[PDB]
Formats: sequence, C-alpha cells, structure tokens
Amino acid sequence: LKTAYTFDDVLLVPNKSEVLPNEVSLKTQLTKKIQLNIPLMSASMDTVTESKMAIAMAREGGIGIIHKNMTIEDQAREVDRVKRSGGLLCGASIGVTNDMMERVDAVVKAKVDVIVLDTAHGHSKGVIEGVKRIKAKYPELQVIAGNIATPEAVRDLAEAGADCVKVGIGPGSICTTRIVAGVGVPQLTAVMDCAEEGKKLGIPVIADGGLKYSGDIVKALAAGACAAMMGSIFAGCEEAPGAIEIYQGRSYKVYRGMGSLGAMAKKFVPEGVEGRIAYKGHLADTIYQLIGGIKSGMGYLGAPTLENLYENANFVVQTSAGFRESHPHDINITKEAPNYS
Amino acid sequence: ILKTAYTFDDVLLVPNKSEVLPNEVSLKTQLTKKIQLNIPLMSASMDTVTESKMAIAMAREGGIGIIHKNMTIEDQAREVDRVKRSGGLLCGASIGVTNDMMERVDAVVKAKVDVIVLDTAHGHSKGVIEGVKRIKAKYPELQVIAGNIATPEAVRDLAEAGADCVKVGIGPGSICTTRIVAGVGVPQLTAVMDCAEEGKKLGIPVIADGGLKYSGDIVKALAAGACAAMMGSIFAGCEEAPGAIEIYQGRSYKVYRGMGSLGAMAKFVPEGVEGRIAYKGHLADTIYQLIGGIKSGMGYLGAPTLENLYENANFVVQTSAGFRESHPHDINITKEAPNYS
Amino acid sequence: ARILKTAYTFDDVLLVPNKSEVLPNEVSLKTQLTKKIQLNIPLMSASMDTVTESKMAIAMAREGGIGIIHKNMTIEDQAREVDRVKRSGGLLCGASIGVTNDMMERVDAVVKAKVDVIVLDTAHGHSKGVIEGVKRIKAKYPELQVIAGNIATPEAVRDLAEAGADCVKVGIGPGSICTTRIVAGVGVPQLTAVMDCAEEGKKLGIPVIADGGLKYSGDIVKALAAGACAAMMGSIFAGCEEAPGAIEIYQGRSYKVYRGMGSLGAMAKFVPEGVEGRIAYKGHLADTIYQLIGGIKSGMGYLGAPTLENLYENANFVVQTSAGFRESHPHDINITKEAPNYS
Amino acid sequence: RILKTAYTFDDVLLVPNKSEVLPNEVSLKTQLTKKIQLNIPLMSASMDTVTESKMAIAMAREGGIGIIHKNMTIEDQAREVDRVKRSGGLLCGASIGVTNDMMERVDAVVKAKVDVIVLDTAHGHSKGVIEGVKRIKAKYPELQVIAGNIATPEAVRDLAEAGADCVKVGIGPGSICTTRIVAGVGVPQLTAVMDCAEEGKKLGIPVIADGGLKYSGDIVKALAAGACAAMMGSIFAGCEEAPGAIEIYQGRSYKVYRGMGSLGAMAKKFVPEGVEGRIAYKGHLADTIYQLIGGIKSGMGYLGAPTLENLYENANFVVQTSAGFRESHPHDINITKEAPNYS
Ligand SMILES: C=C(C)c1cccc(C(C)(C)NC(=O)Nc2ccc(Cl)c(OCC(=O)O)c2)c1
Ligand SMILES: C=C(C)c1cccc(C(C)(C)NC(=O)Nc2ccc(Cl)c(OCC(=O)O)c2)c1
Ligand SMILES: C=C(C)c1cccc(C(C)(C)NC(=O)Nc2ccc(Cl)c(OCC(=O)O)c2)c1
Ligand SMILES: C=C(C)c1cccc(C(C)(C)NC(=O)Nc2ccc(Cl)c(OCC(=O)O)c2)c1
Ligand SMILES: O=c1[nH]cnc2c1ncn2[C@@H]1O[C@H](COP(=O)(O)O)[C@@H](O)[C@H]1O
Ligand SMILES: O=c1[nH]cnc2c1ncn2[C@@H]1O[C@H](COP(=O)(O)O)[C@@H](O)[C@H]1O
Ligand SMILES: O=c1[nH]cnc2c1ncn2[C@@H]1O[C@H](COP(=O)(O)O)[C@@H](O)[C@H]1O
Ligand SMILES: O=c1[nH]cnc2c1ncn2[C@@H]1O[C@H](COP(=O)(O)O)[C@@H](O)[C@H]1O
Repeated sequence: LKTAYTFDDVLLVPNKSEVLPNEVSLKTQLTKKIQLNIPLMSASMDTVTESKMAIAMAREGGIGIIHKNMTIEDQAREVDRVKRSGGLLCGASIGVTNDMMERVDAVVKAKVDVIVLDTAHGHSKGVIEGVKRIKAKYPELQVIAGNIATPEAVRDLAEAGADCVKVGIGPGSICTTRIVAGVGVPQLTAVMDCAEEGKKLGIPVIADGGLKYSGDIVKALAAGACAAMMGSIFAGCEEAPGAIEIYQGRSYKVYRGMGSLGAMAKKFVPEGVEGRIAYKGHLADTIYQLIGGIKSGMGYLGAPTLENLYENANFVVQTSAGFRESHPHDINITKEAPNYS
Repeated sequence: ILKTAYTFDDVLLVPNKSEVLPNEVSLKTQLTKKIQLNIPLMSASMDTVTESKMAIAMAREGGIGIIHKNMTIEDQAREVDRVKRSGGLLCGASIGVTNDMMERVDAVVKAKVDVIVLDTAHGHSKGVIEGVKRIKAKYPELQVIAGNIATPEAVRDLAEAGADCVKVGIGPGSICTTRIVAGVGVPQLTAVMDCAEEGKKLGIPVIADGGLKYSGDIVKALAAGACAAMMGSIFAGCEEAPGAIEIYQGRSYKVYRGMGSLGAMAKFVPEGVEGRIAYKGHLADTIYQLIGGIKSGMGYLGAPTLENLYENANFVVQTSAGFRESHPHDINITKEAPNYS
Repeated sequence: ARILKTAYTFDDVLLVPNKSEVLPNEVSLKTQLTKKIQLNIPLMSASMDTVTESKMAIAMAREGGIGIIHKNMTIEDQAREVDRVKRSGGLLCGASIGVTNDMMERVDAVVKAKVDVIVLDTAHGHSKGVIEGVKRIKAKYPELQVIAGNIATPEAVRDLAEAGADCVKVGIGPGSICTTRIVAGVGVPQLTAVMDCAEEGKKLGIPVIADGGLKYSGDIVKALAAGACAAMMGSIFAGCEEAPGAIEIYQGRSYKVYRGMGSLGAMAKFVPEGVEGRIAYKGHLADTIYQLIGGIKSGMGYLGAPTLENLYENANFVVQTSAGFRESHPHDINITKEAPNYS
Repeated sequence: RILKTAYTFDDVLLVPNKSEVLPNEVSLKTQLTKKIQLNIPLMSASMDTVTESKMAIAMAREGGIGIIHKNMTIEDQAREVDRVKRSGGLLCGASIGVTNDMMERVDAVVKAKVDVIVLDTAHGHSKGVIEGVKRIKAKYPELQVIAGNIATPEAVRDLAEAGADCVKVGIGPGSICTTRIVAGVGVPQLTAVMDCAEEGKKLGIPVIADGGLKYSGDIVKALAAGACAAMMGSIFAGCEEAPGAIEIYQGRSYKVYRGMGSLGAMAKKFVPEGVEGRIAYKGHLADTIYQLIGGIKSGMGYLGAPTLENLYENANFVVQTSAGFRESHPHDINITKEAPNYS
C-alpha cells in the first residue's frame, strides 16, 4: 500500500529568486481558449456562486460557475446577468440527466463561456458519453469534465473531448463522500498524479476542494493544476447567496454541500453536510489576501510565471510535529489575521 | 517488529472507471456455502444489540442477527423460535466455550437456527478448535462460524477444525478495552485483509467484526475481502435493540456496553466498558443509510457485485493530515446528517 | 544521514494473538529480578517520595512484588524504613542509593537493616560515577544485589554488566512526571529502549527493568514481551492509599500528590527535570495490583504463553498509527460507568 | 516530486552516551565568527517585541548577544547600539534590511561600534541579499555579516560566496510565523539546520538555528545538529527586559509578542506572514537564561560532551512518533505547580 498526501502533509522548498512578489504573473489557461488573469474559480454551489458571485470573480480576473440547483430558465437568466455586466467570463454546471441538453441550450443561448459537466463520479459512462454528445451538438463549446482523481480518468475524459478536467473526490470541507462511501484520494497526490497526465495530453486540470489557505493554492499550482476551485474560502463573502446570521457577537453565512440534505431537497443518502462559516466581508478582500499569498509563494520559489513554478517546485513531507511548527505555535493570539483563521 | 498495520481510518479506496450506477449494483453475499444474504450486514451478539426483535428486523432487511447468549438456554431457544416463526427468516445464535455448550447448541438447533457463532475472546485457542469439532461431530450440516481471530494462521487452523466461516476482530470494538488491558490486537483493516486473503485460498468466508463507525468502513471491509460486516455500535441505538432509553438534556440516549464489561458479566477484570449512545430510531432507517453508502462506494469503483469490488479495489494510505481532509472541516455543522455524527 | 531509526513506545505497537493452549488463570507471572532475587509478580514500586516508603514497600511485598525505599531522607531514616519492612515477616525490600560522598555510609546502614537489593539510581546511569559506584559497592559487599540505572542503550547494558551490575534499570525520560526529554532533548522511546536493552541483556545474562511510562496493564504486557524481567511504576501506584502524601480535593474529588524526584518540591538555583501534580485517589494497593495482574494474565493467554519467558520468545509486534490508537481505546460512546482498569 | 520527509525538533530525540563529565563540567563556549566569541550560544531575535538596548545589554552580560531590531529610525537604532556598547564594551548586533536606505543604516550602526550586522530578510536566497552582502563587504571588509534567512545548502553556498561570515537558517518555524500557511513555503527546522550546517562545514561558514525553539532541549538538538548558536524570540519576549505591554488573562500576566511580518509590526493593504499575540511574563532575563543554560548543560552531560564540538560529533538522533511525542511530555497527571523550565 502506497501513501498519498494532502496539502498539510507537504511544504515547498525555497529556490534562488531574482523576482519579488509584486513582479510575478498569475495568468493561466483554463482551456486552450479561455485565459484567466488569476488561477481562482468559485465553486458551483448554491451557497457560493450565483450571478453576483460570478460577476465579482470575473472582475477580479477569475471565473465563477453558476450552480444548477435551479430551473433551466433561471440558470440561463443568471448567466445572462453576468454576460450583460460587461462581457465578463461565466461558467455553468450541467448534469448527467434526461434534460441535459435542454439545460445546455439555455446557457449556451445566454453566451456562457464554459460548461462544467459536473458529477459525483466523473470517470463514468455517463460523463464520457455526455461530453461526446455535448461536443456533437456544440463543437466550439468549452467543456470541463469532473470530478476525477486518477490519471486513467484524465485519459478517458480527454478522449471523450473534454477541454479541461476537474480533480477532486472527497477533499471538500463540507464533503462526507469519504465517510459515507470510503472513496477518495488525498488531494495533493490527486492533483500531482492527474496534472502529470494532463501535461502529457495537453489538457489542463483544476484542483477542486480542500483548499483552506493561500498556501494551499500555491501547493496545488506547483503540483501542475491550471487553476484552483474553492467553496469554503468564498462561501463567507457577501457576494455568495444567502444572508448573514449573527451568533454570539460574530457573523456567519450558511455553507452546505450540494449532496447535503438541504441542497438536495430543493429518502436519500447524503454525501455532504450543512453548517455555517464565519463572514469574511467583500470578495475583493479575500481575493487580495489569496493573490498576495500566491505571489509571496512564487517569490520564495523564484517563479515569475505559474509554469516556471511547476517546473522548479520541490516538495518535502512533514510529520504531525512539522505540522504544529508550520502553524503559529506556543502563543496566545489576541488579534485575528486577515489571512489566518 | 513485524510491520505497520492499518485500520479503516488509515486508508481510502481509489475510484475506478465505472459503467454502473449505485442503484444497479448487487449486494448479495455468501455468508457460508449454504447461507446467502441479500445484504452483507450482521447485528452483533450483545445483550444491548440483538434479541429476537432485532434479528427479525435484520432478517427482514436481508441481513442476519446473532441472538446473544447472556440468557438461559431456554430463553435463547425461545428467541430463535420467535424469529423463525416470523416468515421463515434467517437466524443465528451465539454459543460459548462453556460446560453447558452442547446443551445450549442442542436447544438452538431444535428451534431450527440456521447458523451458530462459537465466539470467545481468543478464538485461536484449543477450546474453540475442539469446540468446533465437537459441534460439527453431532450436527454435521449445521453452519458454524468461529471467532474471534486476527491472523491467517488462526484462519487456517479454524478452517481445519470444520468452521464454515471465521470472524475477524480482536480489540476494534467501540466498547472494547482488550487492547488497553492486555496489549493485544491487530488494526482491523489489516486483519480482515490478511485473514480474507488466507480465507479465500481455503474457500472460507471471513466476517469483519467490530470497529465500524460509518458506511464507508463497511465498503473498506468488503473491498478487503469480508463476506459480511458485523456491527454493535451502529445498530445499538435502534428501536429493536434491548436497553432502556435515558434522557440527557432533552435528547434520547440508549445503553450500550461490552460483553466483557462489568455490567454484562454480572472481583472481575473487565475488557469492555458501559455507556450510552444516541437513539437512532427504526433499524430499517439505519440500514437504508448504510446500504445507500455501500452502493455509492461500489458505483465509485465500477463494481456491480461484491466479488468484483474485491478484485478491483485499490487502497491508498492517508496521513493524519489526509484524515482531517477526509471528514467535514473548517465549518460549524448546524444540521444533523442521517449518516454522519 | 544522522536520522534513520524510528523508535517506538507502548502506544505505537500491539501484540498479535498466537495460538493458545492456556487460559488466563493458568499462566505464571514469576520472574527473576536478579539471579538471587525471585518475585512472584513482575511489578516494582518506584523509588519516589510520593510512591514508596515502608507502608508502600510492605504492601507491594505481600502481593508478590517489591518496593524500593526512596533516598530523600536521612541515612538513619532510610534504614528505619527498610528495617520496618524487613521486620514485618521478612518481606522483600529494596532501597535507593546515589553517587555521593556518603554513598557507602548510606549503603552500610541499609545493609545493616537487611535490605535485599540496592538501586544505584541516577539520572544518567551510563556514567563513570555509576560504573565506579557499582565497582566500589561490590568490593565492600560482594553478595549485595545491585540494580544500576537509568539507561537506554545496549552499550549501557554491557558497561554496567561489566561493572558488577546484577540488573540494569532502563528508562530515560518516559516518566509521566518527567521533563528530561523536554529540558535536555535526550531519551529513547521506551518500548524500543527496552527491546534493545533486553536483547543485549539476554546475550550477557543480566535482567533489565522497564521503568517509566506505563499507564495500563496492557503496557506492562508489552514491556514483558519486549524482554524486561520486571516493570517499575510510579504513576500507577501513586494514587493508592499506601503511597505517601496528602489528600487534596479538586473539583469535589479526592487526589493524592505525585511529583518527580527531579522536581523543585522534591529537591527541597535548581534546574528541574520533572514536574509536580496530583492523580486521582485509587484506594488500596490490593485493588490496583489485582487489575494489573488480571490484565497481564489476559494478554499472556492471548499469546499462548504460560511463562514470561515463553511470552518473550513468541511475541510478534505490529505498529499502529494514530488512527489505530483511536480504535484501540473505547470510541464513539459516552462512557457512563467507572471501569476499574480504564479511566 | 516529493523529495523526502523532513523533521523538526519534536520529531527527534538524542540518544544518551557514555559520559565522564557532569553537567557542571561542560563548556558552552561558542563563536559566531573567530572575532565574535560567545560564552553561551544564545541570541535574542531582532524583533520589535524582543530586542532593544535593554535586552541586548542583559543578553551580553549573560554571555550571549542581542540583535537590535530595525523597526525604528536609523538614528534611533544607532543610539540603541551606542547605548549597549557603552555599558562595559558589551557585544551588540543590529539588523539590516534590503531597502533603499540600507547603506546609511549600516553606516550608522557601524559608527556606533556595533559588532555584527544581520542582513535579515524574508527570503535570504535572493539576488537582493546576495548583492547586499557584496555591497556591504566591499565598503566594510572587516565588518562581520550574518545573512539570512535560508533553508537549503544551495542557499548556504550562495551566501557564502557573496561574502557572508555567518548564515541564519529558518524559513517558517517561528512561533508567530504564518509563512508556511500563507505561502506554502518552508523546511522543517531540524532537517534545515542539519543540512545547512553540513553544507556550512564544507565551506567554513557557521550557521545559526533561528526560530521554532520552545524549550532548552530544542536548543540542545539544534547545537547537536551543527548550529554554532541559537536565536529565539518567543523564549525571551516574556522576560522583563523585552519591549512590550503587559496584558492580563485569567490570573497570569503576559507580554505582547508579534511577528515582524504581522499587521501591527508593519504599521511601524498588507498581506501578513506573522501573527500578533502574547506570551506569559517570565520575570528577569537572568532566570530564563539560567534555566536554558542548565538544560543545555544537562543534555551535554547525557551525551558525554565537554564542548559543543564534541556534542555535534557524537550526537545520535532517533525519530519518535506522535505516540512517543506524548510520552516525551508529562502525561496522565494534573500539573499543580509551575516549573521554571516547563509550561
Ligand atoms: C458532490 C457529490 C458527491 C454529490 C452531489 C450531489 C448529490 C450527491 C449524491 C446524490 C448524494 N450522491 C451521489 O450521487 N453519489 C454517487 C456515487 C457514485 C456514483 Cl457512480 C454516482 O453516479 C451518479 C452520478 O455521478 O451522478 C453517484 C453527491
Ligand atoms: C469479548 C471479550 C473480549 C470478552 C467477553 C466476555 C468476557 C471477557 C473477559 C472475561 C473479560 N475476558 C476474557 O475472557 N479474556 C480472555 C483473555 C485471554 C484468553 Cl486465552 C481468554 O480465554 C478464555 C475465554 O475465552 O474465556 C479470555 C471478554
Ligand atoms: C530522575 C531524574 C532525571 C532526576 C532526579 C533528581 C534530580 C535530577 C536533576 C538534579 C534535576 N537533574 C540531574 O541530575 N540531571 C543530570 C543530567 C545529566 C547528567 Cl550526566 C547527570 O549526571 C549526574 C547524575 O547522574 O546524577 C545529571 C534529575
Ligand atoms: C520574516 C518574514 C516572513 C517577514 C518579515 C517582514 C515582512 C514580511 C512580509 C512583508 C509580510 N512578507 C514578505 O516580505 N514576503 C516576501 C516573500 C517573498 C519574497 Cl521573494 C520577499 O522578498 C522581499 C524580502 O524578502 O525582503 C518577501 C515577512
Ligand atoms: O456535498 C458534497 N459532497 C461532496 N463534495 C461536494 C459536495 N458539495 C460540493 N462538493 C465539492 O466540494 C468543493 C468545495 O470544497 P471546499 O473548497 O473545500 O469547501 C466543490 O467545488 C465540489 O467539488
Ligand atoms: O466487552 C467486550 N470486549 C471486547 N470486545 C467486545 C466486547 N463486547 C463486544 N465486543 C466485540 O465488539 C463488537 C462490536 O464492536 P462495534 O461494532 O465497534 O461496537 C462485537 O461484535 C464483538 O466482537
Ligand atoms: O523528576 C524526574 N524526572 C525524570 N524521571 C523521573 C523523575 N522522577 C522519577 N522519575 C522516573 O520516572 C519513573 C516513574 O514513571 P511513571 O511510572 O511513568 O510515573 C520512576 O521510576 C523514575 O525512573
Ligand atoms: O512575522 C514574521 N514572519 C515569519 N517569521 C518571523 C516573523 N518575525 C520574526 N520571524 C522569525 O521568527 C524567529 C523567532 O521565532 P521563535 O523564537 O519561534 O519565536 C525570528 O528570529 C525570525 O527569524
């Protein structure tokens, strides 16, 4: 049995640097045809991304994926609100269902830029045939297929015609897939394995779920992922759907998995939980902290571009004792940091 | 030092290419060569888990229950008979290595029990080996499960005495202090694996008994090669289990104790503890969650049958960091999930 | 590379079951503390002033074990304590001795009091002082049984065996009240230390004592399977009524004071190597001993061992991770009744 | 792409050695360079909550050295240096950053007779630091230059070639540090020290083990790894001589402590790499040093090491697990008394 690692298992080693954090470029190719100015995407979840999130993401240089837990017409409307807010980029998740192409037609007429054929188990007959049929009707349409965790999945989805694949089985902060079904692979080893296959095929991969800190994004990108998708980092922002609740003098936002009971009900066996996270203000202040943390990581590693970061990044594995050293330790913190807990 | 040994929380199953949905998979399993179950679940023989009402309900769901032996021989026969009357359902019976062993066996077979479980603390022992041979001598066709053991040597030796099936588990029990008190045991996932591996070479099933907390654990135990999975904790809060409801801060709990605890054996030197657990309601509802979870994991792994799940399962070890990613994290869960906590 | 050996303590490992022809009540817990000194059970009470004086050493001896009277008292007082134990039936008794100018005056007085065995006990047993101490004790008192410690390496076992040690005490820093690893950065995880010292002890024919870091009876079984001839405990015995010290009330419960011999309080410009605290009152020693003995016999039955020696020759260990540890203790239950061997 | 498992201090223990020397026999003497001898191998961190003139004077009088922090006007820091230089020719240091005004800061601490500058930066393996050392050594050939912070042998070899007299190792281990969280970058501090020390020995360059030390034992491990000295902020920030307000929380008095990369420090937007907090007030620096020195002498005593060079040459390391980590700290006891060297 081989050991697989997540982000908190590894640290990136400093390289010689001639660049400073404000000198590096975060541009990335989400697909051959879609370039993003920062490597960040908001999750296609009903407590993270609707048109208001998708607009602010796009203005920051990333992209949002409008969730599909709504009627076909309303999702087309959401996409429409983004595209009419100054020609920004927009995505939209699609499902393996009988009405699948009826939903695609709608958001395609609303000029969506990318579709995410998004399922619990992406390495499947449904998703492979779905990609083919979507490409049959819309050959120009950019397709992201997921979710997967193995290089074999990258191959089979690349052959179905996906323009991009999304890596992540069970890392999500609100996910119980690993509890309920016992299936997953630790996210850093997942992205590393699939990214290396992605680059042999010329197909990019997205690191999706399990990211908590800007440093976790740096590890994902250094592992070969074109981009990072978050729910929990963005769920607490004002632009995410759902009002703020105040509890014990602090303010929180509802955040829940799309396999949770609340989400699915808009019996069954959930693969996600429903809870609340701390309110973080506007999306612009979160994005800034993440971007700054990413540029800081790339500086330590001497990388002026994302591709140079990936070709020169060395990881080391840290134990549970290294873990404690790598977070603030042996101190009573009195003031919360803007980029730490 | 032999080697490192893993339990359920140490490992994850790797997704496979899949052409089958969770609702397409079959859960049928051979408990012995003569006894098929529609689903691979067993309720433990404990005085707070399985009497006739629980073995009736387990049987209705396609499983089986083992009526505990902490009662007179007469009452145990009644309980079996109470089960068989209710539509010819399948029933099991716990026998111990005692003086009245044949007397107890005599009565449970008169009530037409389908399988007996000759189980002791240390099943790899002259007592059990000789016990099996003696039972099989007087009742050759009667199905006999022997346990508990944790080594392939034990599997081979129990097989050569005549056991129709062997039960794996020394110390994983949620109420168990054997490993604390005696320092003895094998992490349950490594034991089932090494034991199933030997057991399959001999044509003898092994049962994963003890230590199961969630449905994903059952999937791990079956991917490892168990023909079935035996639970105490998961069933012991259900309506059909014996024991009084106590209310603590407006919530309903239910007694659950080890058979080697003080209360059960009633100086003594116990090897279990005694306590309370959240009342879960009807068994059928708990079984529904566990069953959904198993079908979900088998769909993730492309396996339409348990045997195909065993042949194509790939485990990866996760660190304690992988472990924190593999549970909901960085959220205050506000709603209760039917399959998590 | 300087870092290649991983070392394990008791919670890292589990004993694998063996085929068994023995039941728990059939096993023999007898063991040779030294060639001259047999014990009926392999338990010793620590030479600490919150653990062992005459009252604790008397009670340990009646149960088949032995206590070591601590040396934080005047020479005359330690000899009275020894005499007290020895006068009450000829029970076994040990006593502690340090590397000091008056070392032999202390050894004289406990020998006049009929002590069966002395422990030349220092923080660093693998030292010129302790090596020459044994030599000088054996020259004045050749028949005197001498345990030397504490140590943690096979080289330590050999050198002290060659000084005259009849038995070697192993444990650098596993103590529940010990800060040696904290303060100095020095130690060996206790199960690997015992394994490695026992193995060298066996080649030379000198027994070794697993000293410190035992919590539950299962740990003692691992100590014995690893080769130790006997096991020494402060924490497990310190709550008992026979342990010296006051009853403090905290959160409405009764505790008894327990502290390192290297702590500030025990030593009364000090740099201590242990702390001072309280553990919950356990009642009398007979209860605690009884559960320990019950647990050791249980594990020997799981391993088919009728003697401590047979347990050592046939014990296989398996390493468990921090997730295995979680499974190896009770889990997912609000325990509602007090267990006599688990808290 | 995973190179190796890397270790920090709590991952390891030093194995005892045969010893002919007691703790009060060992020498703690060391040197930053041949020109900068220290009676003990300890330096207080250059942080605005750790080392101004008061702390440098007292560090100097205990045989260590203080690095006056640079979060102040060039004039003020030279004044602070001049203040410790006049208190009996005590040794002094001063931290310099890679800024536009950096040569005038060097000029001004040089005129004040400072003994060593620390060109201190977030990422020391950089063209900026490399060029900085060259510029400093070209104008002041005799000035002792420490350069950091770094974590790799390659960085050692580069800074050595720039002209650095001493290299400072530590990316991420700081108690107040979030670099590893926000940027994902760092190297567990024991492996970093060990690899950088070994590269520094091939080149004749000494390395300083900076950050992540919590107990006196951690320092022993760093010196045995080959560091010539150890730098600490958390351990000294609680002392009376440290700058910083006293806060009170549940019966204890605290001192403010914060990373130089936190929000408060940088305010003399921002993406911080450190946090702002508080540390238990410890009283006078003399008592903290006494416990640190005594703990270090204790560990060298255990390793049979009469000097730091002998400590480094004979130190064997062993890896403990999380289970072993729980054994290496006081366990299973309600600790009722403060220990002067353990909290
Ligand atoms: C993000 C997740 C996980 C998720 C989101 C919304 C719902 C679910 C529910 C329904 C709970 N779970 C499943 O569908 N689980 C499942 C598991 C295995 C297979 Cl092969 C499968 O194949 C159908 C498909 O791929 O749609 C499905 C889960
Ligand atoms: C499920 C467990 C663990 C259990 C259930 C009810 C009682 C016990 C008690 C009595 C506490 N414990 C033992 O019997 N323990 C033991 C230990 C070793 C041997 Cl070989 C042995 O062999 C005799 C027998 O098999 O009765 C027994 C335990
Ligand atoms: C049980 C322990 C640990 C202990 C008990 C009472 C006192 C101490 C104090 C004094 C705190 N600590 C020491 O003596 N520590 C020390 C450390 C290294 C050496 Cl080599 C040494 O060599 C003299 C000797 O071997 O006594 C001594 C500790
Ligand atoms: C000791 C730490 C951690 C630290 C101290 C004061 C400030 C900082 C702030 C500003 C938060 N962080 C940075 O400057 N971070 C950074 C990261 C990469 C590079 Cl290449 C870089 O190049 C300038 C330099 O190395 O001076 C800088 C951090
Ligand atoms: O309920 C669910 N079960 C499993 N995964 C989910 C569920 N809902 C969302 N996800 C995934 O989890 C990701 C968010 O993870 P987070 O950034 O760690 O909070 C999403 O982008 C999806 O890939
Ligand atoms: O007190 C006991 N000591 C040790 N094992 C026990 C005891 N009582 C029940 N068991 C075992 O533990 C299993 C239940 O474990 P659970 O499913 O984790 O709650 C049973 O099926 C027995 O194999
Ligand atoms: O203060 C001390 N520092 C380090 N070890 C000590 C100290 N006092 C007692 N010991 C050791 O710790 C053992 C007790 O460990 P315990 O059984 O884990 O509580 C004693 O037998 C001594 O070997
Ligand atoms: O804010 C910062 N971010 C990261 N490291 C810092 C910061 N400020 C100081 N340091 C480092 O942390 C060390 C002190 O760590 P400590 O001794 O664990 O408290 C200093 O000597 C610096 O090397």
